[PDB]
Amino acid sequence: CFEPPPATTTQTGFRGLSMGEVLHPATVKAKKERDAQYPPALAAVKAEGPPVSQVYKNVKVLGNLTEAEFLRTMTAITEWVSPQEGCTYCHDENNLASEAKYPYVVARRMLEMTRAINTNWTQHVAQTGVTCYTCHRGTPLPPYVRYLEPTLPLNNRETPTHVERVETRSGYVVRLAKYTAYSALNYDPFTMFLANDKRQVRVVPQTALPLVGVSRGKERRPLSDAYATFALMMSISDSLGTNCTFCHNAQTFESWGKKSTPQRAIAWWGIRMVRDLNMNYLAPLNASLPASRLGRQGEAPQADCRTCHQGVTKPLFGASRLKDYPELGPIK
Amino acid sequence: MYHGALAQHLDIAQLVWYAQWLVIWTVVLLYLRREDRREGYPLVEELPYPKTFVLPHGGTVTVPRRRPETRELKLAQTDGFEGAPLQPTGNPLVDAVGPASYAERAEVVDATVDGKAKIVPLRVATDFSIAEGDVDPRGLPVVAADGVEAGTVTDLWVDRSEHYFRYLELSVAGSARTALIPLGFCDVKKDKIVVTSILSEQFANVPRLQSRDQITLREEDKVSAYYAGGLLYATPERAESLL
Amino acid sequence: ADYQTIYTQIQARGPHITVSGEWGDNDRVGKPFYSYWLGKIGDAQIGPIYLGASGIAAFAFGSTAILIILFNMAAEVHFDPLQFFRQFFWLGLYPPKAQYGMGIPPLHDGGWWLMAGLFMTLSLGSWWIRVYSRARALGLGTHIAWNFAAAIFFVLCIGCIHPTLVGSWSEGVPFGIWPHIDWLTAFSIRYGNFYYCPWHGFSIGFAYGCGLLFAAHGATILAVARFGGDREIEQITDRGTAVERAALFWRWTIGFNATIESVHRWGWFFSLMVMVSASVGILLTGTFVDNWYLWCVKHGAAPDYPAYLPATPDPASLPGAPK
Amino acid sequence: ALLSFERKYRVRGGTLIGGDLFDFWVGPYFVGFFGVSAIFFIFLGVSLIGYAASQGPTWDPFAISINPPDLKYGLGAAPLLEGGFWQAITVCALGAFISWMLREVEISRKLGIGWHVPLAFCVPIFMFCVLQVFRPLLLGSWGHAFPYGILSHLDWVNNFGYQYLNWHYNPGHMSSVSFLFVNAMALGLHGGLILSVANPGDGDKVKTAEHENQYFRDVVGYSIGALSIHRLGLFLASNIFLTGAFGTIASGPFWTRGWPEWWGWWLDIPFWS
Ligand code: BCB
Ligand code: BCB
Ligand code: BCB
Ligand SMILES: C/C=C1/c2cc3[nH]c4c(c3C)C(=O)[C@H](C(=O)OC)c4c3nc(cc4[nH]c(cc(n2)[C@@H]1C)c(C(C)=O)c4C)[C@@H](C)[C@@H]3CCC(=O)OC/C=C(\C)CCC[C@H](C)CCC[C@H](C)CCCC(C)C
Ligand SMILES: CC(C)=CCC/C(C)=C/CC/C(C)=C/CC/C(C)=C/CC/C(C)=C/CC/C(C)=C/CC/C(C)=C/CC1=C(C)C(=O)c2ccccc2C1=O
Ligand code: HEC
Ligand code: HEC
Ligand code: HEC
Ligand code: HEC
Ligand SMILES: CC(C)=CCC/C(C)=C/C=C\C(C)=C\C=C\C(C)=C\C=C/C=C(C)/C=C/C=C(\C)CC/C=C(\C)CCCC(C)C
Ligand SMILES: [Fe+2]
Repeated sequence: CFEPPPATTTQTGFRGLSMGEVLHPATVKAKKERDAQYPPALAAVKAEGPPVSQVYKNVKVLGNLTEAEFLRTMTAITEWVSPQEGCTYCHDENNLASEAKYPYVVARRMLEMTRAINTNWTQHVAQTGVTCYTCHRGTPLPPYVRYLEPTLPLNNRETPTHVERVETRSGYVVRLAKYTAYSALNYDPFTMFLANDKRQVRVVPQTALPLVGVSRGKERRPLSDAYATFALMMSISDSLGTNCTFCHNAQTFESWGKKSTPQRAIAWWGIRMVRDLNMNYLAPLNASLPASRLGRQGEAPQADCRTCHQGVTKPLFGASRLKDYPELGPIK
Repeated sequence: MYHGALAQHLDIAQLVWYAQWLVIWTVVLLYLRREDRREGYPLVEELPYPKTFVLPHGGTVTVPRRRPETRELKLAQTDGFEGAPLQPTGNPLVDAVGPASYAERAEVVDATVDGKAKIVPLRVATDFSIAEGDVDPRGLPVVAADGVEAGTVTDLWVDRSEHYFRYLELSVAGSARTALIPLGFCDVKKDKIVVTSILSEQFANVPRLQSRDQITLREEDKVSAYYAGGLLYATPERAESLL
Repeated sequence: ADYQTIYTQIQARGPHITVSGEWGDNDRVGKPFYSYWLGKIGDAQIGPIYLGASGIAAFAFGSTAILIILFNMAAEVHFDPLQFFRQFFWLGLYPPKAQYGMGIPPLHDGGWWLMAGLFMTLSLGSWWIRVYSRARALGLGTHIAWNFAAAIFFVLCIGCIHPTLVGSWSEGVPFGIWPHIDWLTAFSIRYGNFYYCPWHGFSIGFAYGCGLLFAAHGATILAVARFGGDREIEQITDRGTAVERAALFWRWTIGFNATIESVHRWGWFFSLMVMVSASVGILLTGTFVDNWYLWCVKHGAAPDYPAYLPATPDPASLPGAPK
Repeated sequence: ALLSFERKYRVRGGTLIGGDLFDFWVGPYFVGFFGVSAIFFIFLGVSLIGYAASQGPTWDPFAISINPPDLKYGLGAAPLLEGGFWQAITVCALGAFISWMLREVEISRKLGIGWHVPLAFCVPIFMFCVLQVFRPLLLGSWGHAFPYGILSHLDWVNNFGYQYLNWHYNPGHMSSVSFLFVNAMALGLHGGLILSVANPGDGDKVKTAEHENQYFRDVVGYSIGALSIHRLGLFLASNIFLTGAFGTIASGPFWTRGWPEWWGWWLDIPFWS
């Protein structure tokens, strides 16, 4: 019901502005323990010999690796994605060139997506980068995904109650609330802002006075847009385990420069990255997945901020395997 | 173009801001602060035109009151600075100075909406009673600040307009008289009424009513003021610093 | 201490009083009853109550609004009674989410909200006539009705006048516990931080000031209750020591004072101005100011602070940045 | 310089400390020991505000701001330019406010009236202490306190709120707000009532105590009464802060999540989840 002190507090603004993080030490410790399960990098191996483009039959993304390097990637992918089932989660055990199991074809696309994040979206992931583990955390289905309607629990490894299930209509408002940090905002910010690039998050004027021609009647955006933006911000705050002041001086949410932190610009790039992942890599996978993986509108599961971040301002507290697995990007 | 924009770097909200402050300062300084001066002026040692009220039971009053008579104050200056405090020259309780002071209210009985005496003992207000659950103080002793019994409660005086008790009346031991005390100066217990504002002996000089079963507005003031005086004057120590 | 200022030690009971009004005496309903525990800190008498046409109309119109709101809330939980009780504070009836301008919106997207607002407006107008007319029937001034009028006007500004001035019903206040609260932030955000609206500041100064004034005046009268300071009407017409001491307490503390009549003018005015100031701020918002923080920067009033973390350029402006 | 009825009340007595030494008036102002101590702290405080303000960027009254130290200074002394002025001014303010209260006690005693006003004034002083002293002590830095600037203190309030995502969902805030609003309404109704009785209009008769009770019995079915509305107004106003203080002190020291999530105690009960 309450959280016992001490609280951990940081400062993100000029003294006297009450800007900063507010953290519960036991909560931070528990997330650190969970994130520390990240398997360590595999031992380095032989860099010389022919490329597997020559050695194997059906290697389309990782063709420039040596055999030892390529089998190291396969070992790593297995631990990160399908450790309980092993190689045969994706492979026909009698023919490793076979693409007959749906996870194989998905994993090839995922290799391309991972390389794209680490190559094309350094404005977000920097030199920390992502691996399969960042999202998957040891299971074929990542624990935090989104459909085109809100779903509970947020962590799909938990069993839902009857009222949490998406088919139970009476539970809708709670499904929405638990995605916007318990607010009553009547908007799903995943489908509005993160599934694609159709909407503008910004709602605040950049002039003192109302501009003639955009400020009256149907010229205007409805006030609903401002509630939806607040819902997205509530959801992002909770996804990172943080508050508005990590990114903004609330004096003026719409101002950059001294009124925004460096982390806000990183967040902006994160929105763009997530939209690219969803539109171009994840949504098209509905054609490759079984019916049982799809939502009620035939959609594949997609990513939001929580998919990687899982309640921390940096996924896995900034742990990295980038230099350990150069084949996941950045690709030259 | 912009909605609200005027010639210069002026805009409509900007002009409204000046207006709002002008209104507020006008209301405060030219209206409210003038209403504040309808009592106590002219000052001793910008004014509004007098205000007349038509009274509920006939007649009018114009405020501030000008009284055809003037009371003598038994006070001596303690020193000669403009703002030095004054000091009693007799018994301040009986002389009614300082916190024992009363106002020259009308010598008329406060009335109910129907024209009856408003504040009356229960011996008169025979339709009134004490709520079940509360102490009936009649017949209980009154114990003064010195722990000495000053007398015995004889009646309660009720406000017939608000249905609320305002005074107790007690017989004053040894003095062949009764006295009123406002209930605000009474700690009502099951076995006694405790009064810490005055000492037992000081009950003998409580202002007397002209009539046994009614009280004037001025008499109410004289009665209440006497006990308040005790807070400062019941003993010599009460005027000195607490610490 | 004056224990009477804490509670009534000895309560009085007498025949109930009825003051005749110019009309309506036969429309008072209820047998009064007495609460001993309430009588410790107030009058023990409860009832009777006046009916009358404007009160009955208020109840009918208001009940209609309430039923529209509740029915829509129930629909929000698919009419599950347990979920209604659980989720109640999160449920609401919303203005239109799409931009239809000043078009009467579809029932399913703002229409029922506009209808509830109409019946709520009729209810408030009906109640106003009751508050006004009861004062007249009893030969009293209409000071309460005019204060109540400012409060109603403020509700009309946020409910329909602002929406009409900008031309969009989407900007109205939702019905519901959390949802009407959610609006405060959406509206502040949209219009560039309400902390920077001068009229928001005026309203707060007056609202805080009502707190200051009721504490001070409430306490002052309790402090002079021993002299009958609570009998304020005859203290006005015939000044007694209660309000002489009250005035001198303030004169000696702050160097000036009021009268027992004029303190009530101060309080009435402060209360009125919470609502008048809020209304003027709302009427200027969207109409003539789009971003209050930037309007203050324009006029050189906004505080500025040094960077703590490094100043951060808008990445949307970077060369080749996506939209 | 005196009201017409004032002379008979200007007697010696009622002081808490000092005796006759400071028992006098300057114009309409009572002095006393706590008058002297209040002037001392006001003079010191306002002098520090001037000196501090002259070292800053601006003389515009809206934009001036005297700010507490960075969090990293903890509860220690900070350099004068980087939080120390704030610290010194906070001490002066508390000195001034408490002096003001105790002076009101002296004035009350001299007039033979109750001490309800200075007791009531303890409430805002307490709330200042919650914001500036108690909460910062619990979090372990003076830097959590609010800055002294007409507009800057609103920037603090604003960021503080949003550090808990939506402060409107703070239960102690909800109580505080409800009291603010009911108090304002009740002051309107009370002021209005009294004026309506004493000012019926035209040549009409002033009305009565009975008419006041009739008005509210007719309109809402209950009249609280003429003494009781004064106790109620003091209760309502006081509870703005007395309940708010719990919401302020909770935020950080006893709750680190957003405020809306606090309501999971209710929403997340297993039998209706
Ligand atoms: C947790 C929330 C807080 C808060 C939130 C807040 C809001 C949201 C708003 C204000 C506003 C105001 N606040 Mg602030 N506030 C203020 C003072 C002020 C005034 C500048 C102004 C009007 C207040 C008013 O009329 O009240 C009622 C009292 C009345 C009517 C009597 C007159 C008081 C007088 C106006 C006070 C003037 C103080 C000056 C700055 C002088 C400072 C002293 C000098 C001599 C050194 C003080 C002196 C304090 C102290 C000592 O604690 C304080 C604490 C807080 N305020 C907390 C931090 N206040 C409003 C404003 O317009 O700010 C720009 C406003 O919108
Ligand atoms: C993040 C969002 C913020 C916000 C957003 C905000 C908005 C959008 C508005 C205000 C407004 C106001 N704000 Mg602000 N605010 C306030 C204080 C206030 C109020 C004094 C003032 C007027 C509102 C009022 O009294 O409503 C309470 C009184 C009401 C609602 C009157 C109701 C009267 C009605 C006759 C009652 C009817 C009852 C019936 C029984 C109903 C029956 C219904 C049935 C039939 C369906 C403080 C003290 C603070 C602090 C300390 O931070 C603050 C911060 C904020 N406000 C943040 C900046 N605030 C208003 C204003 O001044 O704007 C310029 C306003 O519109
Ligand atoms: C985005 C942020 C928000 C926010 C953040 C917020 C915070 C962080 C806090 C509040 C608090 C409060 N807010 Mg809230 N707020 C409020 C209302 C209120 C107040 C009732 C309450 C207490 C204010 C206080 O501490 O004053 C303090 C005033 C003081 C201490 C005055 C001290 C006076 C001193 C003793 C004497 C001063 C004398 C001068 C120096 C003398 C000058 C000399 C001259 C005059 C001669 C409303 C009505 C709204 C609306 C309408 O939306 C709102 C929205 C918001 N608030 C936003 C959601 N608010 C406080 C609370 O209780 O929260 C639970 C609080 O901590
Ligand atoms: C719930 C309880 C309520 C309540 C109750 C009561 N309120 C009282 C009494 C009661 C009973 C009195 O008896 C007393 C008084 O005499 O009344 C006329 C008083 C008073 N309430 C004042 C201000 C007030 N009440 C507020 C709030 C409530 N009041 C709440 C609502 C607010 C808000 C809300 O912001 C304000 C600004 C003064 C006018 C007066 C003290 C003067 C003083 O103490 O003189 C002594 C001190 C000075 C004259 C100046 C001191 C300058 C210092 C050293 C330097 C400045 C430091 C400062 C910290 C900088 C801030 C700047 C920045 C924020 C911009
Ligand atoms: C010159 C010098 C240095 C002298 C030294 C001696 C000394 C200590 C002097 C003090 C100098 C100082 C510090 C002065 C500043 C005084 C202050 C703090 C003034 C603040 C005034 C403010 C802003 C007040 C806010 C409240 C307000 C709006 C009040 C206006 C209405 C009034 C006056 C209400 C008081 C009042 C109330 C509340 C009643 O109920 C009542 C009932 C019956 C009769 C009269 C009254 C009455 O007068
Ligand atoms: C899905 C997550 C996989 C798991 C688990 C394992 N492998 Fe894999 N394998 C996968 C893909 C998408 C591909 C093609 C990669 C490309 O760049 O296109 C492969 C390929 C192979 C091959 C090459 C076979 C051939 O084409 O002749 C081999 C020999 C191989 N993989 C081995 C292997 C082993 C030993 C694994 C467990 C340790 C293993 N894979 C797991 C997808 C996935
Ligand atoms: C988050 C941004 C991800 C990263 C990085 C990687 N994957 Fe992923 N995966 C992600 C989502 C949102 C989904 C759809 C949900 C689903 O479980 O189907 C997937 C799916 C897969 C699958 C199919 C699992 C199944 O349906 O049984 C596989 C085999 C897979 N992903 C593999 C994979 C690999 C090998 C990765 C690194 C190279 C990798 N993923 C990264 C999200 C994310
Ligand atoms: C960083 C991790 C953020 C946190 C935490 C919060 N916000 Fe944010 N905000 C962020 C970005 C990157 C953007 C711009 C997005 C884009 O695509 O352009 C925003 C935007 C806003 C806005 C709109 C500003 C405008 O120009 O119209 C608002 C009103 C806003 N954000 C508010 C807000 C609130 C209330 C937050 C906490 C609940 C919050 N934000 C958190 C980045 C981040
Ligand atoms: C995995 C594919 C991610 C997704 C989806 C999102 N973020 Fe991310 N984020 C990711 C990494 C690997 C990093 C570390 C980069 C580094 O500099 O160490 C980050 C970092 C951030 C940060 C910065 C935190 C800090 O610097 O202290 C922010 C503010 C952030 N990410 C925000 C954010 C948002 C708002 C997202 C959804 C829109 C989001 N991220 C998705 C990886 C991934
Ligand atoms: C049964 C018991 C006894 C009572 C039940 C109480 C109850 C549960 C009520 C319902 C749930 C609750 C508590 C809801 C609360 C909602 C709240 C707090 C709402 C607050 C504010 C809403 C506002 C200001 C809306 C204003 C809307 C308007 C002013 C609309 C105006 C529209 C018009 C004037 C129409 C003119 C235009 C024309 C074209 C039709
Ligand atoms: Fe009063």
